[PDB]
This record gives sequence, structure tokens and C-alpha cells, in this order.
Amino acid sequence: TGAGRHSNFLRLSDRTDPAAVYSLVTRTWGFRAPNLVVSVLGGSGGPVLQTWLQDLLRRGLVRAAQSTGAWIVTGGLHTGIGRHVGVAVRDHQMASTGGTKVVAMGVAPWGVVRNRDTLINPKGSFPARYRWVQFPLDYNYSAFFLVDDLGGENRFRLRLESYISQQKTGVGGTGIDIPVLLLLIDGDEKMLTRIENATQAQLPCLLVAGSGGAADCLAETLEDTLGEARDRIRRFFPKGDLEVLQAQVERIMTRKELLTVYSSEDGSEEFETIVLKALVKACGEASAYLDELRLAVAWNRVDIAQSELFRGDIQWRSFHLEASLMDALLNDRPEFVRLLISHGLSLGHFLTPMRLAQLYSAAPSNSLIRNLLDQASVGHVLRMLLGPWSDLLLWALLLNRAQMAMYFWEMGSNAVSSALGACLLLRVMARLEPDAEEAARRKDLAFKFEGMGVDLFGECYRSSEVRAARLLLRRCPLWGDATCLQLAMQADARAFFAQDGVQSLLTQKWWGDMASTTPIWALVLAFFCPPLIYTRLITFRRCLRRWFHFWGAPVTIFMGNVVSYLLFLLLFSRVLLVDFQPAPPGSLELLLYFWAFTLLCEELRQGLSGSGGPGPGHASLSQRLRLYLADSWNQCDLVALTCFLLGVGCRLTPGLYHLGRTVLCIDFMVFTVRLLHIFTVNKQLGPKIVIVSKMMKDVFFFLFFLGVWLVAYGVATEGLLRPRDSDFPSILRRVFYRPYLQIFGQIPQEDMDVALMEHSNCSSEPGFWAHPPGAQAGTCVSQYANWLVVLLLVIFLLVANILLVNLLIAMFSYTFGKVQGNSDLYWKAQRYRLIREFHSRPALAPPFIVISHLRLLLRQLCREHFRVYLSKEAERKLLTWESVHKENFLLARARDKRESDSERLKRTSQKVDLALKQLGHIREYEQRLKVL
Amino acid sequence: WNRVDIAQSELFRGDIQWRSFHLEASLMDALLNDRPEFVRLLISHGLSLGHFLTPMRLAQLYSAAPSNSLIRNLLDQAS
Amino acid sequence: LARARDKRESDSERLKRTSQKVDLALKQLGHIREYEQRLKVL
Ligand SMILES: CC(C)CCC[C@@H](C)[C@H]1CC[C@H]2[C@@H]3CC=C4C[C@@H](OC(=O)CCC(=O)O)CC[C@]4(C)[C@H]3CC[C@]12C
Ligand SMILES: CC(C)CCC[C@@H](C)[C@H]1CC[C@H]2[C@@H]3CC=C4C[C@@H](OC(=O)CCC(=O)O)CC[C@]4(C)[C@H]3CC[C@]12C
Ligand SMILES: CC(C)CCC[C@@H](C)[C@H]1CC[C@H]2[C@@H]3CC=C4C[C@@H](OC(=O)CCC(=O)O)CC[C@]4(C)[C@H]3CC[C@]12C
Ligand SMILES: [Ca+2]
Repeated sequence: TGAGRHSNFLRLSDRTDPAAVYSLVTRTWGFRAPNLVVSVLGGSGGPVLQTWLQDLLRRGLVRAAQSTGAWIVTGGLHTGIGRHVGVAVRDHQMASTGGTKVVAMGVAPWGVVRNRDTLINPKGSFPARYRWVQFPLDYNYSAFFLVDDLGGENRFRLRLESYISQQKTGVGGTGIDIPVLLLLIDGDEKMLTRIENATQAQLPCLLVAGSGGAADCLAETLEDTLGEARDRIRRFFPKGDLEVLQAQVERIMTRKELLTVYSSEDGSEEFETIVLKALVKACGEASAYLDELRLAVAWNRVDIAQSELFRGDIQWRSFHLEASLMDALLNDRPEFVRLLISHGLSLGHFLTPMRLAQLYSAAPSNSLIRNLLDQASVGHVLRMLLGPWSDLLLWALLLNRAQMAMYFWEMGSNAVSSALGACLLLRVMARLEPDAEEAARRKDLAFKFEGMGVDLFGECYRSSEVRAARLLLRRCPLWGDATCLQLAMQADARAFFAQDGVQSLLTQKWWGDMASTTPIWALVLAFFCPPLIYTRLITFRRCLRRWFHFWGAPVTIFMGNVVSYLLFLLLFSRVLLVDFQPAPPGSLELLLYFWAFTLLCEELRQGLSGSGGPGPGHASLSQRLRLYLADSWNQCDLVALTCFLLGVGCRLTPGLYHLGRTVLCIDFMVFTVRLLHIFTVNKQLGPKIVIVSKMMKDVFFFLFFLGVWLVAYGVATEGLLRPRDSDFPSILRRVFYRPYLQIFGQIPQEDMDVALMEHSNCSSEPGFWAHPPGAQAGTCVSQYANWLVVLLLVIFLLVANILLVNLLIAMFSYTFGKVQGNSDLYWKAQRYRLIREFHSRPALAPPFIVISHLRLLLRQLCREHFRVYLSKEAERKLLTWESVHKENFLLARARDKRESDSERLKRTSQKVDLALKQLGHIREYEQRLKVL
Repeated sequence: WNRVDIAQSELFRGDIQWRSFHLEASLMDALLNDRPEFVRLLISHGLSLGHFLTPMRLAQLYSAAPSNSLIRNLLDQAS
Repeated sequence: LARARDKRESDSERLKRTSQKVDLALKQLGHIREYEQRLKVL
């Protein structure tokens, strides 16, 4: 047989398998591994059970099913106890309309189901529907383990539930042995010898008081602890052979402790703790200590785990909490983790490296991590990670455990650097991830650390701008002496650079030891008077270091690079305009050639001295030059320097002289546009230089729409008035160039409109002609339909000069509104990349840079990493100050979360739920009075 | 009666022994009379829908279209 | 089921479910009021 009806049944024999049944439950058509199993035994006489036993199953047992997984093992027939359990499952899945569709295996015998369609003998794969001492099968159970031997299936289930109890619970097969328990609603003679075997296989029976035949016969005995038992057994059994029915009860009562009585009218909401109560008496000192709190973790029920630890003779020792946090970590369950750390663990006796290797061993097999470990058994993390909070925070980032990493960040030191560090990993490790489904969660949890790093630093910056400046430039001993700005660069942390604390910190790094509120004109006055450096103007924070704080600062290296480049373009122009005769190169032209060699020697310094890509110190030039020729400026810097080289090579050869001048005039154009890339570091200009490249998508639409209209206008005008000087350079000029200039107010009416030109007899061709006075207007044009050419100009100036130009302004004004936020956000992050690009550059500019290249190359024959230095005791005062402001920040967000309106409505509704749970006790006062 | 709270507690509780035809004609009046919230309840407790959608009952379902509709006449136009 | 959870955990549907549980409280605490009659007979 196979599945059918969408339940998954099969027929088997008694002797078959403990394991190949349960593997065929869990692997094939897998529901889950349970967190317990409540096997229910004891039939009625045929009619309906009592109302409170029905309510014990309604919202006492199946409530504990949907809360804890917890598949129920029953008969399956619609007349035994499986009817009444089947009533409860069918009730509860419509009672709570959300639900989780509780699972219940109805282990039945094959020779009882009367409407057997004999499911499809090839392989048992049918979806075959059932037609609804010959009892049927339900439609309410998720399975039906039909047994082809009501006696045969009993030795199977006790063989089954013993195997279930041997199976461990937890991801990776480690954790607790699963809890199995028999639930004994009242039965018969056979029900007493049923649960004797359960004690022999060590099953914690859970008989219910006030039930009847088999339960209350045993319930009166378990309260009869330290000749009367002759009488009381006969009270529930009018049937004979009382003697072994006496004698087997003491065989049960040899155990006496793998057995508890569900007290009548004392549970039904406490049932989930009474179930919990029976297991501890069962484990209480051999069976793999169940510890009562490790169990509540495995059930994934938080409210049990608090009240167990907050109350109930609170004497929790070390190892009681130690293995409890393992299953809180191995199974995902982050809310249990915060509870245990709130009651405090060691974390120096907890993070022993076996347990970390244990923690990484429970990674899922088909991950991008387990194989990534086995591949290794960002890429340096693989060479660093192998199988008190930082290693634990590292773990939860690696396995994409979101709320675990959000918590482990909160319990450790180094809040800002590990928030930037978490953003660094999850952007790197998403690129190292094959599939893009989980990379959406990997990138979302990177934004959540981007939120907390920006939020916590903005608190620390408004606290003390000086002491939070030291937060970035601290020598972080992680990552081989990393810096938090360097951490934010490699993370591509655009939101972290965008905040006003980091941006005001960048100006202070920009004006390095020169008091960044200094004016600009005083820097100009001190650049062109180095005597004026030591004066009443620019303030700073040995007169030789005072010299080097000025000329080593990135604004003066910038202004050195700007002054020396405006003088390059002034030398370039004075060569190009007045010193460029076909003679061999003179004084200033050779000075220009050396100047642009240094420009090229300064171009290879960025090339062989150059994370969202490779790591620092790649040392193979197929990455360093590939990342060089990827900057859009270098591409401009090399096009400039290569056609300077073309313009000089063509100049020096005698034939190609005018082509060498022509290439150098376009070469001035490209060196001057590189003036834009230099001033994008400016706060006033820079965010607007980055805008004007976002405008190119609208220029290209305009240039498309105009060019189509310029072909349309230009050929139709050149076709209507037919010039007689129709050379292809002049035809392609009156078609394109002359209409293009009409957009800019150069409208040659005298060349297109015949009524404005005289000399109307200028061609022997038939028709009437007229002479336009323009030089490239044709010798004579036609005057056939020159009403149209004049009309067709009017349509041109309307479309081009009014429709196209003013719609381009609407397109610029729109996309300036969109990209203003995002390109300023992009410029903020780009800014620090340009601050330290001048800080690492030598202090001497382009023409005099050869001094600082004959100093660097003489360094090799004799053989910017920004980090402020401070003492370790002043360094730990920083992290102590900053871990206070993390705690003052997490507790501030926790109060704002609790005092939110969405969480008062949660806490009000749960207190009305607490009212009705306790006012329902008051209702049962009527029964308390009716007995009175 | 168009009262939902009765229909849940009748079906969730009270000696729950509902058979086939007890649910079959119940969903008809849940469909013929508009009442969609009763429909979700019965499908939540499960119907056949292969023994429920017999083509007499679909023709029964279309027969309860309102007379002055743009559908009943549109059927009668197509009839 | 994801939209059904977001509908139930909405604030507009907690206020519906809170008010109906206070309505359930008063319907059941009104039973407790008629305890005075149950005591006055006693
Ligand atoms: C081709 C010509 C312009 C030859 C250059 C003549 C130079 C001797 C002098 C005349 C005035 C100088 C300028 C005076 C004002 C400054 C502002 C200065 O801006 C900054 O460095 C700080 C702004 C920031 O924070 O980014 C750049 C250099 C600059 C343009 C100087 C560049 C070189 C200039 C043009
Ligand atoms: C059909 C005819 C007109 C030939 C087409 C020529 C244009 C497509 C090209 C040639 C020169 C280009 C310009 C050369 C200088 C630049 C500066 C550039 O700004 C930057 O480079 C800033 C650097 C950065 O943001 O990364 C923006 C485009 C722009 C105006 C270009 C706009 C498009 C131009 C006109
Ligand atoms: C901006 C978008 C909408 C397209 C506009 C393209 C024109 C403005 C460009 C492309 C073709 C170019 C022309 C190709 C042919 C000539 C004729 C030429 O006149 C000569 O005979 C001198 C030497 C020669 O090229 O033969 C002068 C340059 C000119 C106007 C070129 C400069 C401007 C033109 C018309
Ligand atoms: Ca460059």
C-alpha cells in the first residue's frame, strides 16, 4: 500500500522495523521530528466520553500539540479513543483558525478497516480516496500505520515508541532523547497489561484521574503508597481472573515513578506543565539528564522556560544551564538565548572550543557554509575559521542567524566596529554565496547592522565629538590592525559615511592638524606665503613638525595638486598657443614633456600602489592594474596621457606635424576636463560634479530626439531648396550643422528664404532659382515651394527650440529631484576614498614629484593607513565609555519599544487574555457552589 | 439565519458527528444565499468538492442568479 | 498564511480582538454579579 485520501498510510507487519518506519516518517513524506509524542490509549464502551475529558482533549491536549509539535499516536478507527481524539483535532483546527495543522498518527491494524480499497499494489503511490467488528479509518489523522498481523498492533507500537524514545532531538542528532508518554484514558483488562510493557520499556504513563476502568483502578493505587486492593479492583472490573489483575498492578508499581496521575480538575491549562512534571520524575538519575529546562527549549515554548527558571525552587547549577544554551543555539531559538544570558552564563567556561566546533557542526548540509568549510577543510576568514561574544557573534553571521547575531552584537564589546564588521562580512559573504534566495536575507541583515552602527555612532558623536572621533581611528586589533573608517570603506557602508558625525570627522581628517574650521582664503594666503604659516592665521591643534603638519595635510596636498595642475594647463596652453612652431621643441615645450612624464610617473604610483572585490595587498598585478583601469578617472587620466604621447610622437616626426598639433589641442581638452575630477573632493562643488553625469541619460534622449528631427528637418529643407553646390561635405552641413545652429539663434533667413534674397536668375535648369548670399548655402537654391521651407523652419524652431529644449529642462528638473538624495549619499561615501587618496600622495606636486620619486627609488636601493596612537589604558577608557553608551542606547530603544502603541496593544490583549484565563476560574465557582 | 457564531459552535462542539449530506446541503444555502463567511467554515472542515460539484448543483447555483441582472438575461440570450 | 498573520497581528484587529474579549469578560462577569442573588438566597 501507499498514501491516499492528504494522509500517508501503509500496511506493514509486526516484526518489521523500529527504524525504517520512523525514517519513512521523517525522511520520506517528512512531517518533522517531534518534540514529544503523546500516545493515547483507552477506549470507551461505545458512547460519548464525559464533557471534561472531551475538554481535556479539546484544548488541553491538542493545545499542547500545536504548541510543541507533538504528534499523537492513537488507534485510527472512528469508534475507539481515536474517535474522541479525532473529535478534538477536528475541533481545534477550526477553533484556532490560524493553527499549525496538528499531526496525529493513527496506528491501526489492517484486519479491522472494512472499506479497504486495497491500495495500488504497484509500489503504493495512489492518491486513492477512501469510501467513508469492522471499524473504518478516520479522515482526521495525518497518517495511518496499518498493521497486518485488535491485538497485533500493540506489540508494534511499544516496539515503535521505544525506538522513538531512543531517537535524539535537535538539529544534528544531538540534544535530548525525545519524550514519549502514554496517555491513559480509561480502558479494560487489556489496557492494564498494555501499560505494564510500557514500564518495561520505560515509558512515563500519564493516567488521568476521574476517568474510569483502567485509569481510576490505577489512580487509586498510586495515591495508595506507603487486602483492600482486592476490593477496589473489583469496583472497576466485574470480569473475572482478579488474581493476576491484582498481581500485575504491583509489577507496574515496582516502577511506580515512570507513572504519574493527571489530577482531575487540577490541569487542562497546567497540562503542559504536568506533562513536563512526569518527565522529570521519569528522568529522575540515569537517562541522559533531561534537566527540565533543556526540555522546554526543545519544545520551543518560552513561557514554560521562564517560569521554570524564575520560579520553582530556583537552584539552577552550572551544567544545568550549560547544555541548555547549546540546544538554544543548535536549534535556532534566539529568544531562549536572551533568557539564559539574562540569568547569566560563564561565556569563558561556556565558549570552550569543542562547543564552538559543536556549534559549527550543526550547520545545514546543503548550505553555502558547510561545503565552504569542507572546501576550506573574506577568503582569509576560511583560513582563519576552523572547527566571549565576538566568536559567538561571528558564528551567527556565518550561518545567517539573524536574531542571534542581532543579540550577540548587543552583549559584546566593540559595538561600532562589529556593526561595521558585520556589514563587512555579509556583503562579502553574499558575493561568496552561490544562490541568491538566501542572499536576500544575507543583505537585509547587513542593513540591520548598518542601522545600528549609524544609530549608535550618532549617539556617541553627539555625546563627545572628540571621543567619538577616536572611535573610528582606533587601531582595531581585529583584521590585522584595521580602522573603523577602513572597515566602513571595505563594507561599502554608504549609510555610515552619510551621517553628519563621520562627515564632520572627514573634514578634520581633510584639514589634518590644521583646525578644520579654518577659512579657505587663509589657506590660499598661507600657500603663497609660507612665512604666513606661523602667524595669527590658521590655527593648529619644534618648528619642523609645524612645517610638516601644513604641507602634509590633505588640503594642502590637494591645493598643491591644484596649483601645479593649473600651471600645467597654463604651460600646456602657452606651448599650444604661442610656442608650437614646426621647429624642434624649445624651452617650455620640453618642460611640458617632462611635466607630463611626471604626470605619468604619478599615474603609475596609483597603478602599482592601489572590499567589494579583492583584499588589500593582492600583489598580483592582474587585480591591481585591473582595478586601476576601472576607475572612470584613470580612464580619463590615461586617455589624456596616451594622446599626449601620440601628440608628441606625431609632433617630433616631420611629416605629421599638423596632426600632432591637432591631437594636442584635443589633449588639452581632456586634461582640462580632469579639472572636474580634482574638484569633486570639494564640499561645495563636488556633490554637483557627481550630478552632471546622472544627467547624461537625458542629454542622450535629447540628442536622440533632436538628431532624428535634425535629419527630418535637414534633408527636407535641403531637398526642397535644391542647392547647386551639393557636395557631400556641404550637403551634410546644410542638413546637420546649419539646422543645429538654429537651436542657438543662428537662423540664416537670407540663405533659406528666397523672398530675402535677390538675383533670381542663377541656373539654366528649368524652374525658378535664387542666389543665397551665404558661402556654404549653395550657389543657387530653388524657389519652388519656399513657402514650405519657411513653414518647415517654423515647425523646426517649435519642436527643437521650444518643445525639445524646454522638455529637456523638465527632464533635468525631474531627475535632479530623484538623484539629489542618492548621489549626495554616494558622494559622502566617495569622499573618504578621496581624502586618503591625497593623504597617501606625496607632498610634492607633479613637476617637483621627481624629487619624491628619486627619494622613493633611492629608498629601495638602500634596503593612507590612518590610525591615531594612544595608550592602552586610555584606550580601554574609550571602550568602557562606549559600552556604557551601547547599554544606554539598547535600553532606550527597549523602552521606546515597550511604550509603543503596538506593544501596549499586545500587552493589553495578553492581560485581558490573562483576565479571562483567571475569570474562567471564577466561573467554575458556580460548580463550587452547586456542590455546596 | 446569517449568524456565524452559532454555526461554528455547532460544528466545533456539541457531539461532533457531522456526516456527508449534513454538510452538503448546508454549503448550498451558504452559496445560494450569498454568505461567504459560512463558506470558508465548511471548506475548513472539509467537503468533497468532487462529490459536491455535481453538475446539477452548478446549474442549481446558476439558477439563483437574480432575474434583473446582466447575467440571467445574458444566459437567456445565450439559451 | 503570511497575509493572514499580518492581518491578525495588525493593530486594528487586536483592537477588535481585545474589545471582543472585554465583551467576553463582561458577559462572563455578569454571571458573577448574579452571585449576589445566589448568596441572597443563601
Ligand atoms: C591657469 C591659471 C588659473 C594659473 C594659476 C594661477 C595661480 C597662481 C593662482 C591664482 C589664484 C589661485 C587659486 C585661489 C583660490 C584656491 C582654492 C583652493 O580650494 C581648496 O583647496 C580648498 C577647498 C576644499 O576644501 O576642497 C584650490 C586652489 C585655488 C583655486 C587657487 C588655485 C591657483 C590659483 C588660481
Ligand atoms: C553628436 C555630436 C554632438 C558628438 C557627441 C559628443 C558628446 C556625446 C560628448 C563629447 C564630449 C562630452 C562631454 C565632455 C565633458 C563631460 C563631463 C562629465 O562630468 C564628469 O566627468 C564628472 C566625473 C564623474 O561624475 O564621474 C559629464 C559629461 C560631459 C559634460 C560630456 C557630455 C557629452 C559629450 C558632449
Ligand atoms: C548634435 C546631434 C543632434 C547631431 C548633430 C551632428 C552635426 C552637428 C555634426 C555631424 C556631421 C558633422 C560635419 C560633417 C561634414 C562638415 C563639412 C566641413 O566643411 C568642409 O568641407 C571642410 C573640410 C571637410 O570636412 O571636408 C566642415 C565640418 C562639417 C560641418 C562637420 C561638423 C558638424 C557636423 C555637421
Ligand atoms: Ca588617477
